[PDB]
Amino acid sequence: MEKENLIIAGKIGPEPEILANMYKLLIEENTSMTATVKPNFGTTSFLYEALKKGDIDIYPEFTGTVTESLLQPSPKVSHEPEQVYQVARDGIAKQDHLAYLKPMSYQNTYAVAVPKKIAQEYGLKTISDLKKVEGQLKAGFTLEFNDREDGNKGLQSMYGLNLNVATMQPALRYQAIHSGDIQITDAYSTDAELERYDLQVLEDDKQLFPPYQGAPLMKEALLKKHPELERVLNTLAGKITESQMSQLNYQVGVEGKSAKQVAKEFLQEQGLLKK
Ligand SMILES: C[N+](C)(C)[C@@H](Cc1c[nH]c(=S)[nH]1)C(=O)O
Repeated sequence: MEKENLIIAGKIGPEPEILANMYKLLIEENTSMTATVKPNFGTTSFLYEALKKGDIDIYPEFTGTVTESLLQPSPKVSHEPEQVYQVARDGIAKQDHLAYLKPMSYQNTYAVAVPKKIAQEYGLKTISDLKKVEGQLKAGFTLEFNDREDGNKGLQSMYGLNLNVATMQPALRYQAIHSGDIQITDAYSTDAELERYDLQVLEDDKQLFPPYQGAPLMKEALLKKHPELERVLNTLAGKITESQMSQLNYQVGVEGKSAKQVAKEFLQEQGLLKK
């Protein structure tokens, strides 16, 4: 009896796909449940609305994104990642009755990024330094980063930056910065393209960006129905360095390895999955 099947969705990129396959591998080995991974399912609002609607069951959400985008009104949080997790976990349970499991170790932040040659040429070390050259350089940003208070709106409001911005599809912005259509983009800190393309990350000197650590987000009612999901997925909690996650993103995203295979090999190596 009772092989219930779980929809596990990613945001856009190798990393949510890798994390979703990690959830699927853990759930299938350790529970009576199957999982289906939905790669590139959405951006943050679509995953969040789909999770509330029951059109998906689990996706990885990140701690500053719960506080900054999902919680309304957004709370004023410290820059300590542990405190930022507890605010995100308690807030989203209160607001929406989502259960937000314990975060992994690594942070994947938004990172205002330029070519290394561009930072050398224009004296750019911090995000404040872009105010020197905000009429000399063009940015390409993801639409959600433009849409987000901790994104380009934060670049305006906290930094006073009015960048010349083209909106980009997320899968195209790294190639645009690498080819030279743009000179600034909203990198993600564990993205393999940062090292691959010799991008240098501008320092967040006013600290616009909160901590972002990933964790499973699910409805409380699913976790009431399947309380073993908490023990099983919290295997990942406090685990996976930034350097480990970047290499997994390289394996899927750059070497074109399948995300289930990269996920399963990592968890086996890490002692978290069989064989
Ligand atoms: C991890 N992150 C860098 C903090 C972002 C990345 C992201 C936002 N939208 C999509 S798609 N990806 C997020 O998940 O909110």
